[PDB]
Amino acid sequence: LIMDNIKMNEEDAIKLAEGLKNLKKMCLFHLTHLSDIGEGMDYIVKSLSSEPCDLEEIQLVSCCLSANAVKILAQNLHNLVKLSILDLSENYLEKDGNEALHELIDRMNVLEQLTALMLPWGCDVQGSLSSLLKHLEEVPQLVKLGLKNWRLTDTEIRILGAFFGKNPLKNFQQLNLAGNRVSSDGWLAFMGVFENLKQLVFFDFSTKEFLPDPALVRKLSQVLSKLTFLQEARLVGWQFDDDDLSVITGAFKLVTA
Amino acid sequence: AAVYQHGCLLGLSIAKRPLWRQESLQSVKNTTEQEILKAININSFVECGIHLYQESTSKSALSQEFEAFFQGKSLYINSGNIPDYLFDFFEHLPNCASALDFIKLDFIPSRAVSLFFNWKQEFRTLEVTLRDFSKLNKQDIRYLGKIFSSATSLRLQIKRCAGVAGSLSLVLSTCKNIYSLMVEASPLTIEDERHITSVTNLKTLSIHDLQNQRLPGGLTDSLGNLKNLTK
Repeated sequence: LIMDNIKMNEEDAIKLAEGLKNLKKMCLFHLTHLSDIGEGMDYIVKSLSSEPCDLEEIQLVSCCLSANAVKILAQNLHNLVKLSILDLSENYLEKDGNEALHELIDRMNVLEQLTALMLPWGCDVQGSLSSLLKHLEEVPQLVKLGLKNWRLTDTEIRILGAFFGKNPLKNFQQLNLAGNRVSSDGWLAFMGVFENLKQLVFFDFSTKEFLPDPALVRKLSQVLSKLTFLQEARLVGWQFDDDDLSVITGAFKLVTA
Repeated sequence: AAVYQHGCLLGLSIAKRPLWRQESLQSVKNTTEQEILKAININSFVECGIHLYQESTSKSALSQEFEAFFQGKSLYINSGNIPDYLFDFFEHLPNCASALDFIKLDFIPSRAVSLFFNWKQEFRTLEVTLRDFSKLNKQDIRYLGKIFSSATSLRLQIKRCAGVAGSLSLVLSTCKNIYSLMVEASPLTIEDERHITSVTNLKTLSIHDLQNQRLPGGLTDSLGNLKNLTK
């Protein structure tokens, strides 16, 4: 079932949450470009995540998710084993989002099928990145990982550098970092991590506006060229000149903004 | 490649028209014409090796022999004269050009940047010389940055540059690989002086013809910050 940019009356979500209860064979659910709803989305998480089913992928994007809706899911993570894709990202948690995240992060101890975990954004969830590391290291199938829509400082890349030490997955392909606050001193600090991620398919590491030193341009071109795939990576928000774009190797696609 | 012995040191002033560097480095003091000629002779030797390579129509086939030949030598490049064969040498003969111990870049055409600012490798030690600089353009600084960064170790010699004063910290701050810095009869501001005293990974520092005397906190005040300084 796909619901893409469909306007709701803020009541129908409740009735659907009930109707969905009998769809015991449903496996895939997409909810995309939701209008402002508020109450009505929590009914989906209350009705679902229980009365167990075969849902394989739950992709609610930009769906006005509340911290309470996240808490409800956390409580209900004892159900829906076999679930592999859990999104609920591209979504800002207005209040107590970090608490809701902390509760689910310390769980998922029955969810052995989790891949491509995307996280909700809170102000400032960054203070808990180490809480993700706590359990991310326990999942050997994290082919994809997305940490989007928030400021990421030099301190945070050092924390991630520890994450990327690392006891290797040897199956990591997709890294999504939509924005950051990384200085010209690096960035570079985690370069060489790519040696443990030779099968990277794509990544972004995008920003608002940043002008890299020639040294960083050189390190990029001499590192990404050693990757097996590099299937259309992007560098959105990076001020590369014609001279720098000449240095960057023949990537399948290249985006600067 | 098996010949390491120099042999006869007479004449051989044909190569490298700037025999006395056109009034630059290696001037009145510390001449030793015998060593100057040796540098010229080895530089022409390296060029000969490159020319033999170019005419061998063996771009990669004979890379092993050329590696042994070039290893341990120095190459001099004039920024005002960069022959086409240098581009092919650096681009098509990897692990040999990089086997050179030193590359001397004596000055800023964009071509100089294009040659050095490549994605093939980082150079071991680069020796950059600045000479006829009455003005330092913002573009020139940008171009130098691109060149300075393409190395593991940087040696910089600034002689009689008038446009550098007030911009020395601006240039030096673009590359942390600097370990050897010399300034010959070239003025500077206190901010530039403080910057030099703020770089703690320097091994060599040489100041010539500085006539300011009253330099608060400067190289004449303490200079105890450069704990790694040997010369």
